[PDB]
Amino acid sequence: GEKIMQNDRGDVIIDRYLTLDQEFDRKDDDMLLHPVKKIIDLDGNIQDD
Amino acid sequence: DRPIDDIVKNLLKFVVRGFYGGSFVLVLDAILFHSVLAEDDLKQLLSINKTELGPLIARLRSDRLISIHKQREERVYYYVKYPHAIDAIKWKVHQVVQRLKDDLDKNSEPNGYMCPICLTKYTQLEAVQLLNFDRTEFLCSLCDEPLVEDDSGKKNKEKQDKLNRLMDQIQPIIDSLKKIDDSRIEENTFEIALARLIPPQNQSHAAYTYNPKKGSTMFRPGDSAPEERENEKTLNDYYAALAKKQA
Amino acid sequence: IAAAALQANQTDISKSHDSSKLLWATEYIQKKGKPVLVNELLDYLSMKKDDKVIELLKKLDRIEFDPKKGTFKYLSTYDVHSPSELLKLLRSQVTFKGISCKDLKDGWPQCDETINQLEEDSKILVLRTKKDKTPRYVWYNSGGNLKCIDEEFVKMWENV
Amino acid sequence: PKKEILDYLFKLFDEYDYWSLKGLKERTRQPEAHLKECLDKVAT
Amino acid sequence: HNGAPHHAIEEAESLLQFHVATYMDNDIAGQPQALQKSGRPVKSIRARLKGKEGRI
Amino acid sequence: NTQPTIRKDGLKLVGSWKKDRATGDADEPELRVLSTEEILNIFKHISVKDFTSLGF
Repeated sequence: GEKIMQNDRGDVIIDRYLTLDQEFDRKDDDMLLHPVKKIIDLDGNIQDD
Repeated sequence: DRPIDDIVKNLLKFVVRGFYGGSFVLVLDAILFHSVLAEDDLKQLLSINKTELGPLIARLRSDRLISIHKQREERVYYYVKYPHAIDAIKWKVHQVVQRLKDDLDKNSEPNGYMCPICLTKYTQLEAVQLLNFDRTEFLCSLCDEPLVEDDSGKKNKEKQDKLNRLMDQIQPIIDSLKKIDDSRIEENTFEIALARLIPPQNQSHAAYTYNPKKGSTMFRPGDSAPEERENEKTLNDYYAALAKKQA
Repeated sequence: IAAAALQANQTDISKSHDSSKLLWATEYIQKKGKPVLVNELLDYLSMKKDDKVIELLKKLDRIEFDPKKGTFKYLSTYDVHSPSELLKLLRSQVTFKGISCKDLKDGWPQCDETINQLEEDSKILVLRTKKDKTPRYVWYNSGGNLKCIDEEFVKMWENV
Repeated sequence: PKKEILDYLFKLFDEYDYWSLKGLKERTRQPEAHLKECLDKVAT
Repeated sequence: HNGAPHHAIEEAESLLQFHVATYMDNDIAGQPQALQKSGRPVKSIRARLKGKEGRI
Repeated sequence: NTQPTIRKDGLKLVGSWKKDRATGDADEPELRVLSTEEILNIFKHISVKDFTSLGF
């Protein structure tokens, strides 16, 4: 839970995996997507009008 | 990543394939297929020279397509500045569109005249002020030559058709521009291309890393973002029982 | 009498170097268009036993022993002799390194004509010289046709 | 004299692995185009 | 426009700026003189307009 | 941003941004020859207002 900062240099060897972790995040979010019940669907609620 | 970036890359491929040389096609395809590259790595990959490289790189700088990066490790790298590139493309297509539209508008006008002795064109109004006393034809002021009409009236439909078919050819670029305007663009940097480094070689001389400087304020343009088998088992247990006995 | 002169000038197989013997053997393999058996070697170099030379010839990647029969076959640079295989190779490319026509002629001597007709098909990215259209390093046509926009429109574009 | 100079080259680079062209030329006294096409066929 | 190795550019533009500076004036701080054939230096516009019968 | 200290020299202009904003004293003056192009651009980026103040 730390905001990234360009003042921090990090470790280059570990931070090469940054975009790999990013595309892992994208793939995982893709996996995590699922249809929602209309009884609680705020997307349907905001798509009322 | 985002498919709109992929559309941008394929747009660049289509644009160069339709408007530039094969060498430009190869260079831009290679540097998109890879990332920021050193010059000697390009010479290794394409087996080329600085003599051949010069005009192509110069033209790519002229169209503001690929920003050139230099750093000391001096090692020279190259990356496509996306917003400056698309703004240059938009400006060029806008200029082409306005140019050809005004060409068609001007070609819809009366063609005019010329005096072929002095090889000087004459407008319709210049013909009007240069008429004879007979109110029939027009005589030149210097060569005193009867004015002969310009030949562009049949060219009006030809330029219209060239405009139409050129718009048809350029239409995928227009659609990609529309999708780009739908999208929101993040500006390319050298270190951004470093984050998407695509190494061609395992023997490249260049250290494709960014090494920043402290105590420096150097500002420059182009950088701006404001059973049997059971037995052996039981014999295995026989060995283990004997092994635990001595222990 | 020419045959007698050639027989007198025929250097014995006991050359100064086993490398020279193996070089002449690789010449004999390359000049034959078929996988030649070990008896062909026993014909060419007049010795019978398995040698360090024969063992290193087996160890050669370009010279492949046949465990089934013994037919030593020359192994080329590329096992591509069809444009379908050539396009599959080009699509299977991992970097933008081009490929010379010479080692492609090795194994596939009728590859240059195929390259020419593929370029006329605009299915490749060939490199040709300026003296003449002499094909060189090639790449896969990742995009559409190279001959895309007509010459007058490209001309007025260059005017732009 | 292809085969003789071929074996002779093998002793020569055995004498010195960085054998130069000029050192090769004085060790041959032969047609140079014939000399150059022999050298690259085996080594540098 | 052709291959620019970025080490002729600087002196080429310096020469261009030098020569237009010379054409404007040849009475500058004495690092150049910029004479033509023959040994008489080229007169620039300041030399044409200076005192004692230069145009004024 | 920080400004240099311009040294007039020859027929061109060099800068020196001491800028004093390192982790230390920043004793790195950017000895950079200012391009005529960038001077032109930054002169294009002046106010009318500012012209009148400067006497243009």
